[PDB]
Amino acid sequence: DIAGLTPCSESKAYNKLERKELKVLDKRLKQYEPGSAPYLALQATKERTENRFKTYAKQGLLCGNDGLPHLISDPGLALRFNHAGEVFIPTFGFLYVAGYIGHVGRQYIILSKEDAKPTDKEIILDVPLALKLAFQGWAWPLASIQELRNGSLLEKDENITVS
Amino acid sequence: VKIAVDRNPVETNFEKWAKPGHFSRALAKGPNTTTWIWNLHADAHDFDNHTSDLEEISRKVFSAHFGQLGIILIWLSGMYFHGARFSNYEGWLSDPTHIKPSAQVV
Amino acid sequence: MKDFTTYLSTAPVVGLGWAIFTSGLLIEINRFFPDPLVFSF
Amino acid sequence: EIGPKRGSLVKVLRPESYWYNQVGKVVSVDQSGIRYPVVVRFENQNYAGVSTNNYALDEIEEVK
Amino acid sequence: AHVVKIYDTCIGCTQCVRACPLDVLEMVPWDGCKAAQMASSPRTEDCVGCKRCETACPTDFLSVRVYLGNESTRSLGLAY
Amino acid sequence: KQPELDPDTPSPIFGGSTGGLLRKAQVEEFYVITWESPKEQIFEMPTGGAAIMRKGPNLLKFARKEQCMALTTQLRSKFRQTPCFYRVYADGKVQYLHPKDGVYPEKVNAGRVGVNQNMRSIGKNVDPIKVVKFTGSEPFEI
Ligand SMILES: CC1=C(/C=C/C(C)=C/C=C/C(C)=C/C=C/C=C(C)/C=C/C=C(C)/C=C/C2=C(C)CCCC2(C)C)C(C)(C)CCC1
Ligand SMILES: CC1=C(/C=C/C(C)=C\C=CC(/C)=C/C=C/C=C(C)\C=C\C=C(C)\C=C\C2=C(C)CCCC2(C)C)C(C)(C)CCC1
Ligand code: SF4
Ligand code: SF4
Repeated sequence: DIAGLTPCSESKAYNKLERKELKVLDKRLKQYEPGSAPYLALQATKERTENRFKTYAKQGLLCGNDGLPHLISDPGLALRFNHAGEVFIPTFGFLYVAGYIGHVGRQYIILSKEDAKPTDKEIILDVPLALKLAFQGWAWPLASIQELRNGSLLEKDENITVS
Repeated sequence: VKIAVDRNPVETNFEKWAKPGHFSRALAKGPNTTTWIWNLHADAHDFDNHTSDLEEISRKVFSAHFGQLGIILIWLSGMYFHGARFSNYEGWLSDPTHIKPSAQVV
Repeated sequence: MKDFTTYLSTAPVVGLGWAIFTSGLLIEINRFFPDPLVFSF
Repeated sequence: EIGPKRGSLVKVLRPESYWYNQVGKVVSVDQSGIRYPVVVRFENQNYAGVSTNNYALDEIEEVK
Repeated sequence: AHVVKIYDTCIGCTQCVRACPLDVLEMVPWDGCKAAQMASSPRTEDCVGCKRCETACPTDFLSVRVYLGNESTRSLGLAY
Repeated sequence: KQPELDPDTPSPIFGGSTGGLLRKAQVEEFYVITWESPKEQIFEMPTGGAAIMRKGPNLLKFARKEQCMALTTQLRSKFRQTPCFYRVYADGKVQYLHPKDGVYPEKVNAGRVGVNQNMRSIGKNVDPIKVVKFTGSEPFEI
């Protein structure tokens, strides 16, 4: 009912599109015998296509006048409803993974600034060090906030500028 | 005209790989700038830039020739094996007029 | 062996080992789990 | 006896210099007497690829 | 023509002269450490402005900067 | 003693080319170079091909000034030979340029006084304020 959109089960265009896809698949599915390989391939394709169309319509995702699904990205409209998975939790999942990556890369590039000729370590990596740091970053929100309160990430204005 | 080769001119070892840009003494010192990588790539084959030893240059060229023909032969073998394992070559052969050639299945 | 393991820290390693791991993981997740476009809830 | 101890690292304050506010060890503070006595040495290259430079003593300052 | 300047930031490496293609600048007395030379631009009627002398000057920042000015037969490298 | 230009000087054996020697060389100027060249030898021309050169001082000439500085530098490169330059205007007046010091401007000669320079750190120049005159490109001291 939000934005004039209707749940995607009551969309005549959505079901018409599903029927269209199934007809287009079957018209060239009827070209092969039930025993050959291409026939089984088309059978499995139709299987997961029907599965596409069935599994989407659960917990509610709005389809518009076109019958296609439309993602709701506002927190608050995903709340007070059931749309928190459209894009609200994927945001936090990507933030977690991107943190993880940046944290690991930063701690690597910092721990390499101490040894002689660090440039080599950037073309010939320290594989065991990278593997160790790769399996230690999945608590980075804890380490990031308290390393921020710490101050070990703010450079005290000792860099090259021109102005 | 005769044959003239040398025995064990360069010992086989994985050391010179650990120092990219060895063929260019200017590059072998170290990558202090990101241009080092691009010069490594743009000069690996520049045999006459490595050193003025035209003997070594001719050896490098005569080796890179086999290096290319090996890839050529693996390419032809890959084409033949695609035609062999997964393709309609028998179907095409029994009816070439309408059946179309296909040798790649996703 | 030693120089070989040292050589295995360059483009022909992670950047290949990496992104091969990642392509494989993503393809397997999209294969076992066929067509996701929204989270479970 | 004029400039900083040799081997002691110091920063730069030449406003127009590639190396600015970052530290670099001194090669040899010119004791013979000249307007740019302190010769500082840097490991990272510049746009021109030079590693060293000489600066005035009114420009360099202490360590971090 | 091309207004060429030489600042006090100089070591007298004698490189911006064995690199200049038009023999425009000279090196006369300077009180240095080992070589003791300083560059100077006594004449500019033949300077084309190729900025080849600015590439070899190792001074940071550069000792010579070519202030681009007006063009002529010499400044446009015209054999016609 | 800086030597001055001398006409009627022999030339090296060469066929021809299509470089320089245009209307500019007749009504505006032409440049001249002279150098020793002992041990008759083969050299390359900057606006042509290869040529031979007798022993004893021989003189050449081209269109642009760099076309002769290139030869002077070449001569530095291989065997220690010491050429010179000359200028020519429309009135026929001749001016000697390289080397005025006789010691190849890269090296100091006993003593002179240069111009177009100021004792100031790099940068630290004047802002566009008070530079409204702008005198083309300012020497900043005149
Ligand atoms: C799937 C999915 C997800 C996510 C995941 C991820 C996390 C991904 C990623 C990824 C990543 C991690 C990425 C990254 C990247 C990067 C890139 C892509 C790049 C690039 C490049 C460029 C292009 C650049 C350029 C440049 C330079 C070089 C410098 C200067 C500037 C310029 C621009 C020029 C989730 C689960 C959440 C949900 C579901 C779906
Ligand atoms: C909810 C949501 C939303 C909304 C939003 C809003 C409302 C806004 C904002 C925003 C913001 C407000 C942002 C910000 C930022 C800030 C800052 C200040 C920053 C930062 C950064 C940092 C701090 C760092 C981090 C890191 C790195 C990068 C390196 C390594 C790792 C680490 C982590 C350390 C949307 C719908 C859209 C989407 C979904 C979700
Ligand atoms: S710009 Fe060129 S011609 Fe002018 S002084 Fe510099 S190097 Fe010589
Ligand atoms: S090239 Fe620069 S530093 Fe060297 S002598 Fe000339 S002006 Fe001085």
